[PDB]
Amino acid sequence: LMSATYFNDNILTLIRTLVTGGATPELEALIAEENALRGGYSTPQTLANRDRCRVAQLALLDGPFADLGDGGCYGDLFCKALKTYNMLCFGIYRLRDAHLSTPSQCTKRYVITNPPYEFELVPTDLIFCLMQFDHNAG
Amino acid sequence: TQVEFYQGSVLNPHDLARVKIESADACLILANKYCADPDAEDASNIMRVISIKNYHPKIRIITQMLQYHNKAHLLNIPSWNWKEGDDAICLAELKLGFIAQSCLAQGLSTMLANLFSMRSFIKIEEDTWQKYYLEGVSNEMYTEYLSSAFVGLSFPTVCELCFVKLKLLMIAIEYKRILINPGNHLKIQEGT
Amino acid sequence: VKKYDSTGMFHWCAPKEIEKVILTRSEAAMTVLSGHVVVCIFGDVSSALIGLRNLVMPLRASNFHYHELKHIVFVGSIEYLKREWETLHNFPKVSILPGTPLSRADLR
Amino acid sequence: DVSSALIGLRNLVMPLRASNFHYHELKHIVFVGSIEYLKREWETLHNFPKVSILPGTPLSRADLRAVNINLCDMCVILSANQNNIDDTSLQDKECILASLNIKSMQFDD
Ligand SMILES: [Ca+2]
Ligand SMILES: [Mg+2]
Repeated sequence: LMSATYFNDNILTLIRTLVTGGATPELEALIAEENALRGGYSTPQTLANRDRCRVAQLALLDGPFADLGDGGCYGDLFCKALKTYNMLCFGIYRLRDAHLSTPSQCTKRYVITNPPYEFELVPTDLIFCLMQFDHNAG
Repeated sequence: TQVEFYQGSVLNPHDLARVKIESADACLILANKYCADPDAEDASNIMRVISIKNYHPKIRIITQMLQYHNKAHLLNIPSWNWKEGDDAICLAELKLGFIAQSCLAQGLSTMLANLFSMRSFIKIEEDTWQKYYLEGVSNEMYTEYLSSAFVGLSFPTVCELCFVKLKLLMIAIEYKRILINPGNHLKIQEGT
Repeated sequence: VKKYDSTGMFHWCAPKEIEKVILTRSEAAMTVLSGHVVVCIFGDVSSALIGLRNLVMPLRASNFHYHELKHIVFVGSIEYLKREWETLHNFPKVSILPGTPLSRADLR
Repeated sequence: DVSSALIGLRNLVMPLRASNFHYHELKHIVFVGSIEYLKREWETLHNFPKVSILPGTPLSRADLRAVNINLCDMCVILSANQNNIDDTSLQDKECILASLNIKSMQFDD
């Protein structure tokens, strides 16, 4: 982190806002002032800045990604997802034995970061996704 | 030609003056993450920070903190300013955040860790999992002010243009602040 | 009653009693826990603290749907849990189970 | 802490009670610290008036706001860990940390 923290000072706060979930400096000031988190009454203003992109994983076995995942390339699926669902694929969570011809019972998967456009895709692959949010799902 | 060494204590102002800290771009402090007593190492780093801030308060400090409660002590230093770039990388806090992000989506901790690590471009003759893994890992996260030709478009449009033409993948931008994967409604501007 | 932070991008709830959320062997037996997160703490009276707040903080980010939240259960020796509980009594959906994570019955 | 040594705080408050000063010029006394050490030394401090005890840590900003540090006549900092800490530069742990904490404090009027 040090080198990455040195050559770009905003890397640490980017990590804190992408990993901890938006650690704003107001919250840090409150924590430093109180040394703990206390209760408080609700404010309607806390419902407009919560629209961001969540990080998760999605499966290509089923759904609308299956047709492009049955022997297709990574680039086509990435472009279609970006065009349609405001998607952003930055890696593939691919089963270790998925590329092997012999079908095994293994489940654990590894990560391939930023595959090329012409990268061959396997239908049983998982991809990393950044999505939107809706405030009326509760 | 890139590294020089000098013997001295951080708590000694003369040693800090010897290395010309007043003209140094930044000061980096490393911690022993495997100490028997984490509190003692955290305290020693705290007084290293205290001494360097006492000599030059405007110097940038990037330091490791083993515990969050000891990290909160640094926020009480008058010279400790987050805006200037005083970065207390909390190993416990960041590791727990990475674990929680893995809980949200398995395998994301290694994806994040490999981004911060500078890795070369290595190829393996035989078709194994390590070949594809090393192909993936060779990608690091960089930052750059974008061109003026892109101005007037949307972020997904620039993402597609960079991936198809320039073979570049964008994850976040700045809007005229860091915005991670902004929606299609946001528009890129000059100096992005 | 504080469900969102000052900025409004986090989840939280009112403080709860120590025994209000602690589940014993039987209490875990009837209470079915599915789609949750298990955390196995090892330690003793002389062990050092960890700072588990940042372990649960990003799970409560408000850019996720509320129905997508996950229950949190911790398993460990009650001495260490009662040692660190002073910093974990303000969070909801947090269960404490005394014992050892090496026991199969506890994990069942 | 529990293993820390005593101080003998009687002489800290004794001259404040000298009778050559007017009674209305007396000053309230508040102590802030971890309740274990306070209950350890309280056997020699239960006979004095205007003596408040606050459990917690002086490094906490909320405790100092509760004490109203900005309104106090004077603040003093003492550490009983000055003996158990072997390294000489580290025996001034909490004194220096709390001094810089109060100096960096921001108050609203
Ligand atoms: Ca590289
Ligand atoms: Mg040279």
